[PDB]
Amino acid sequence: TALVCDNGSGLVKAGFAGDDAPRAVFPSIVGRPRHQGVMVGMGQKDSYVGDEAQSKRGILTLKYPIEHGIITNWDDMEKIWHHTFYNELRVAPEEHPTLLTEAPLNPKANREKMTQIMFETFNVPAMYVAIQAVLSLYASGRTTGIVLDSGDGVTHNVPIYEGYALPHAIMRLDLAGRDLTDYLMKILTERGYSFVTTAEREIVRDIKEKLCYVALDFENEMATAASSSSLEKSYELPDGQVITIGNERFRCPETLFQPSFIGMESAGIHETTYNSIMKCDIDIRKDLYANNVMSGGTTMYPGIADRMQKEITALAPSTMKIKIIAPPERKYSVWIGGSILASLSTFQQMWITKQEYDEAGPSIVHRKCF
Amino acid sequence: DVTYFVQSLLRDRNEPDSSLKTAERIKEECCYVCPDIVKEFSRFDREPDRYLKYASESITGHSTTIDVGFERFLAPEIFFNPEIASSDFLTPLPELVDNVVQSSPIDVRKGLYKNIVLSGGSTLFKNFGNRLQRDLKRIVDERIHRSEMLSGAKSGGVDVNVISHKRQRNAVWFGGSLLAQTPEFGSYCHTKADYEEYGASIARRYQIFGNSL
Ligand SMILES: Nc1ncnc2c1ncn2[C@@H]1O[C@H](COP(=O)(O)OP(=O)(O)O)[C@@H](O)[C@H]1O
Ligand SMILES: [Mg+2]
Repeated sequence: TALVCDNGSGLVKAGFAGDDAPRAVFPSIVGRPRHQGVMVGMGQKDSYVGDEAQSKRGILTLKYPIEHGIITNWDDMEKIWHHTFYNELRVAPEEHPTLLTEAPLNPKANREKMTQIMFETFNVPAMYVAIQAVLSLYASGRTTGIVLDSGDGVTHNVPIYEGYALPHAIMRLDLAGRDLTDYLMKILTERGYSFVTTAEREIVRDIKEKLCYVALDFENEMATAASSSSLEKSYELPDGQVITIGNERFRCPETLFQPSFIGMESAGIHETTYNSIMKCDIDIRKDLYANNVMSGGTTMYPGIADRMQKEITALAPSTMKIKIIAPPERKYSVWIGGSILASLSTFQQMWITKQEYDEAGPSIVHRKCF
Repeated sequence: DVTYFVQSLLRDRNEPDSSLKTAERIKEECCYVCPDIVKEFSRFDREPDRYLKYASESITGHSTTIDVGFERFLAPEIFFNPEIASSDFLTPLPELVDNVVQSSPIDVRKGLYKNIVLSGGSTLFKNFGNRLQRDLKRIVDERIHRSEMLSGAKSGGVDVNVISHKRQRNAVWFGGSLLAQTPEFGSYCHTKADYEEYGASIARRYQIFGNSL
């Protein structure tokens, strides 16, 4: 059995090849205490990871070692991988080959450090670093499609046709669920609610995924919200205080379609999906429009597939079907795809074995992986 | 100005709604012209159903209820005591209509009092034409009686008639329609051929007033 670990910017998804869902899903977080430890005994630690850090968060400064799909803190990332293998999966990593994941257009140093740590500290026998949106296409059961993947740190489009990616047509956008969470912290302040500690950011992250949705026509939903009570919903803080919220439920996700809400110059996710299809060869575009695959947690909003279908139908020529493909399990589809790829009987020649790393060093990964 | 006064009175009572549409709708439905505001303030002590309750819906789409009180009579009083509205204008409408007819030539004064036509939406207040007629008839007969008492002989008087009519709400448009139907109408217009010669200066000269040159 191989391991599959999808190193998300916000969640680790981890498990074994050939299983149909991840065994471990937990925050991609390390927390450290920020207050006086007055009491001796009673089960304390200098640091906490994942669900322990999420449960104790009132007393901790939380941080994510991933920013925009790049590992920015390697000592904390080792603590997350150690927690993944030894606490959450309960395996010796020296006994199992591991499939890892990253975003396209990442720094080469990210992939070099990620292969080095895995051989040189976890003693893994063989490992691989797949592109996240190539794995999401395996889970969808397809050879052709353009995959919009949006997680916690990155949004990316990669078009694939008959098993070939078009690497020049790949689009990347460093705007996803962390930027939507921080923009919800911004606009909750105008309703009178202040969220500022990194623990309060996790409350706003939970408000975002229980209350926010994508408006099919934003300017009509703004008019509807300005003239109705029916738009508004309430949320219970951990304090038992109840907040109430209205147009902020669809203004937050609309940042994906209008990145200028957070002061970005970027085109929206509909425009970058169309720009990626229009960078492809003219013969493949028909099959990419019919196979717009959506994946990752920032695609889980109510109404996002319908706004995405409406907007790409407004960009494309009217004579061919735009189909947005939005599986109900699409929040895990990168990990599902890694479980398929690591289970395929043709893949076992493609692993980087430690025997290759022992002669080539960490630069082996750039010639074994896409 | 009577809407801004209604709005200002709702706002002085801190009523749940004082939006401009709600002050407008309280003029059209609740307001009327009384004989005298100190007697009518006293009637709002003597009789309790003089205060109305007005149901209004907010800009953000929920119900409210407004108590409407002395603005029912005090707001239409703006025409009959403009010192309520303004520092800059002081003469009440019945005295102002007297000043129009007494500055006008003597042979047309019976005709000008015999036919005082009301026009425009803000003349539609309940009892407005009756307050104007009685207060102007008072001004007119006090002026005639000063002359009868000097001369020792009774006059024929003058009938003051204030006229409210079925087209009063839009009388300017209905008149414009009736006058533009005339066979001669196209001869009173500026034609674009006049404008091609003289430009916008063709329309500059006052029609209603006496011009020099
Ligand atoms: N149901 C949801 N609705 C909206 N946002 C969600 C939802 N579920 C998760 N998210 C957001 O998506 C991100 C987690 O999705 P995931 O695909 O696991 O991202 P990643 O792999 O990069 O860590 C977080 O930023 C979270 O705020
Ligand atoms: Mg991710």
